[PDB]
Amino acid sequence: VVYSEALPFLVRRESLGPVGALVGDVGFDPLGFTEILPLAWLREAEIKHCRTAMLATFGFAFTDFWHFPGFDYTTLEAHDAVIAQGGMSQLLLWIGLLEVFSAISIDQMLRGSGREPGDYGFDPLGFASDPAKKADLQMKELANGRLAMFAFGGFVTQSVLTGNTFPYLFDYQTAGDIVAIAAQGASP
Amino acid sequence: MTIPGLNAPGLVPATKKPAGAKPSFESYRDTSHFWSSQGIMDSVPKV
Amino acid sequence: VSDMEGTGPETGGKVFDPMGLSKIASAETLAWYRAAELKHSRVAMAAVTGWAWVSSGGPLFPGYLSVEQGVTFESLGRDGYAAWAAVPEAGKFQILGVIGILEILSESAVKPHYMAGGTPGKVPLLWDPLGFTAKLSPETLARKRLAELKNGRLAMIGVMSLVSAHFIPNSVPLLPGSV
Amino acid sequence: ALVDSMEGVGEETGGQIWDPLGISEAVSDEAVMWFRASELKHGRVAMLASVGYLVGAAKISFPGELAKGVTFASVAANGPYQAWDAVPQAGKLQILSIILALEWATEAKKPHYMRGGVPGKIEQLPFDGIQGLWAPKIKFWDPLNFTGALSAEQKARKRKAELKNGRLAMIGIISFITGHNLPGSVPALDSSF
Amino acid sequence: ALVDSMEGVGEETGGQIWDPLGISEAVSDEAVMWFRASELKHGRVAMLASVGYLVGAAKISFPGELAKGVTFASVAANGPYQAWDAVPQAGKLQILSIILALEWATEAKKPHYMRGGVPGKIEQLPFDGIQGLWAPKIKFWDPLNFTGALSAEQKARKRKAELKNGRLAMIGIISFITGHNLPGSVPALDSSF
Ligand SMILES: CC(=O)O[C@H]1CC(C)(C)C(=C=C/C(C)=C/C=C/C(C)=C/C=C/C=C(C)/C=C/C=C(\C)C(=O)C[C@@]23O[C@]2(C)C[C@@H](O)CC3(C)C)[C@](C)(O)C1
Ligand code: KC2
Ligand code: KC2
Ligand SMILES: CC1=C(C#C/C(C)=C/C=C/C(C)=C/C=C/C=C(C)/C=C/C=C(C)/C=C/[C@@]23O[C@]2(C)C[C@@H](O)CC3(C)C)C(C)(C)C[C@H](O)C1
Repeated sequence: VVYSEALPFLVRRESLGPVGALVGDVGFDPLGFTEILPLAWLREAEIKHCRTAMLATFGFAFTDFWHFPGFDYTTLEAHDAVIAQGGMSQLLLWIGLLEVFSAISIDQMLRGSGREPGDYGFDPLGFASDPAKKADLQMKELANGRLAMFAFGGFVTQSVLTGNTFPYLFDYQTAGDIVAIAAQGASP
Repeated sequence: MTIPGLNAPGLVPATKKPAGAKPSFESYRDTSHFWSSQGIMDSVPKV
Repeated sequence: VSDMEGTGPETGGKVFDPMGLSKIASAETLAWYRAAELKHSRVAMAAVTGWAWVSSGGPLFPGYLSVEQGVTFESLGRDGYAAWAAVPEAGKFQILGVIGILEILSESAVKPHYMAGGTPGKVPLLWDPLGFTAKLSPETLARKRLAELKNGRLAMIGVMSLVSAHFIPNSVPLLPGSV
Repeated sequence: ALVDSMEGVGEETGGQIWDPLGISEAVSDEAVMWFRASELKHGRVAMLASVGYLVGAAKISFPGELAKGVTFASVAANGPYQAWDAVPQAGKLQILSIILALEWATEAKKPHYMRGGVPGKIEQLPFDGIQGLWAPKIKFWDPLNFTGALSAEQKARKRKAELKNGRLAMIGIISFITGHNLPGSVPALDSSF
Repeated sequence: ALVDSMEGVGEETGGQIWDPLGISEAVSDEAVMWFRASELKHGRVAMLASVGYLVGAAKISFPGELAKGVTFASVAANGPYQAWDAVPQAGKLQILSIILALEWATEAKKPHYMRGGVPGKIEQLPFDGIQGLWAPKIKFWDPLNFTGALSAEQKARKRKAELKNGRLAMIGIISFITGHNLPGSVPALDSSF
């Protein structure tokens, strides 16, 4: 009897596949989406979300500090401002070309071409060319991206909630004492 | 125009406010694209 | 510790360690003790020589120290502590930073480390660029290393006498009350 | 591992495992290892804390500036308890950052104190063998290698001394905190505390 | 490993590879070739920039005019930092176009460095072998063939010197720019630069 290594009180499901066909298989699937959707589709979505979240959190943090001379907008209003300007239309156009090609690849992979879940073959610099390092780098990619999703969510939500630029921390957290030991009052 | 790097700076420092109180929930919900009437009316394509 | 050099006729051929700090010292601890002794001795030798030259009346550096900001070698004065107070903070930071870079190079670049089975006090770049102590035999080189240790121990006591005269006034004789 | 083989049984409690409650009997072996690791952590933390609190109460402070415009005397003048609040936020942020690094590194070593490691024996060079991280090989414990000049029996005796000093240190630091909070709870603590 | 067979190892880090974070250990060999090529390109660009920035800081300039209205002294007057901004647009475009030609011709060599060729050994004649394109055969590096007089061991020692000087200039030029940006960040730079 195989128990999920992330939830040892649940039996592995079945649709998750052999234990370890996918880097990161810690058997984390309490809600059993693998029964409804195919694992290859789900993993392609996973890596797409990972990569997009990575780029998004880095771009948010970067735009909090630096912007190009033309774009004089803050990170929150940049979306509206550059839709009005027209740049986001260009991003949508080019990412849509790339995404049409990507969707063709997902169709082929699901119909049985042989392509892996998120293997676009993008490897110019030669990272992970050695097969020994490839699985470890896939696992590192997944770990970093799954962290980056929460990173970007916290970035945006705390940014709007606080109104502060980089740290996304309230004024009392930034200025006052977050490691105090003398008895506090009613407000921070 | 301003070619970034040739006839202008490259990356330009952003304008920032030095900390501040929490904006009220109704301050940004009433301007959000999905939970504001005017925000919804402005969250449409253009051509 | 008995086979670590630094002993001489001044102790009587025996190790001077009354408090017994050598008993609780391993090979690595003893190497650390010798490395710290060598570094402190060298620093104190340089410090005493500089302070004596500056305060005694020797011909100090000509020219300006900072053309802009108008600080001059003559203007800094001959009191050592006042001179180190009046030298620019940029100059102080620069001296400290270069010393730090040299310390980190001494720690890392000398790969057989003095703690991990190496020679204590073997800062590789900062020694004999002109090759003077190149043809000396091991016997005279050991004699000169013992000379380094002895002279620098005296120099440490000298510089502490100087700062004691500056802080606790009229403390050490043969040091005028000011400094 | 098991309480019979573990150290710490002193003379103060009659050459016997001092477990008035049935905690050791009720719990399993790896729970005992966790308790021993936590006991040593508490004793060491409290030893450092007690010495630092006594220094702060005595008002002995380094000659210089804790921060530009903030002197060690300035933060220490009000007392030991208030000095931590008087410290600027960035300094104790750095302290808690390095403590986070130390704790995570010590926990990341694979022969874990719960899973076949000596409980209380913190791995020296905790930042070694970690990819994407380089630190100088300065041992966490005994960087000067003081314990190298000790025998196994002497080291066991000094481990017993460690435990029996750490327990006193926990008692003392809680005494200091309780005396400051509720005055009169702990006598021998004058207004300086 | 390809990282074990290069000239960049220097006694300044002992007789051992300087990879504190294991970046070279976490990548395949092709990325190591790319790393060496980019390292040497960065180093060389950095030393060009460092000596140029020192020359600009000294207010040294050619006798003549960089355009028909600007003087070399005039465009150098403000300082090295604003000198590039004050350069005329067409000159900047021409520098960028010739650098484009160089880094396209050097890239378009089929032995390459990522795919089975010496990293950092830019092909001495980038624009030769290009069909329907003509260049005067001024070989890019050693146009007057200094290194021909050297033996193999001599040029190996000088390749080590190249790596050392390129890394030092990598530090130095950024020191110049950072000192200009943050005053006092690099105290060795006066207000002139
Ligand atoms: C009664 C009373 O209270 O008195 C007071 C007053 C009094 C006595 C003044 C006091 C004091 C202070 C004192 C006495 C301080 C002493 C300081 C001292 C002893 C300072 C040494 C420096 C050595 C240096 C810089 C050597 C460099 C040497 C070098 C660079 C070399 O060795 C190089 C080289 O040689 C080699 C290795 C190889 C050879 O081929 C030749 C060469 C050149 C190539 C006290 C303590 O306050 C007490
Ligand atoms: C756990 C121990 C500890 C370690 C290992 C450690 C290491 C490093 C390193 C690494 C090599 C650097 C480079 C560095 C730098 C600075 N540290 Mg720091 N530090 C530690 C502790 C404290 C405390 C308690 C304070 C403090 C501070 C500063 C300031 C002052 C800035 C200022 O003048 O405002 C600067 C620049 C003070 C502060 O932030 O004051 C607002 C302050 O109170 N640090 N610190
Ligand atoms: C290494 C880089 C480089 C190369 C290889 C290169 C080659 C050639 C060739 C041959 C192939 C010709 C025929 C040519 C001609 C002119 N160059 Mg040019 N040039 C380079 C760099 C610069 C810079 C930095 C500037 C510049 C300029 C001019 C002007 C002045 C016009 C004037 O008087 O306004 C004229 C006529 C200046 C400029 O653009 O001035 C507006 C200016 O600042 N060039 N340049
Ligand atoms: C990687 C990946 C994916 C992804 C992705 C993502 C989100 C990528 C995002 C990329 C991004 C965000 C790229 C921005 C570029 C910006 C440029 C070039 C700006 C030009 C700007 C120009 C030409 C001009 C600007 C001006 O201001 C100037 C200088 C002068 C002013 O007068 C006004 C104007 C406006 C004219 C998929 C496809 C979704 C799935 C796949 O699985 C994995």
